[PDB]
Amino acid sequence: PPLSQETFSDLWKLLKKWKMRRNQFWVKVQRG
Repeated sequence: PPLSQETFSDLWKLLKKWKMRRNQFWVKVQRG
């Protein structure tokens, strides 16, 4: 749990571009 507002602002927006990887390419970030 963040500080409410602290993130979301850029957090929720972060997934508005990061998700691309945090929902695919990221998978590799684990590689076994």
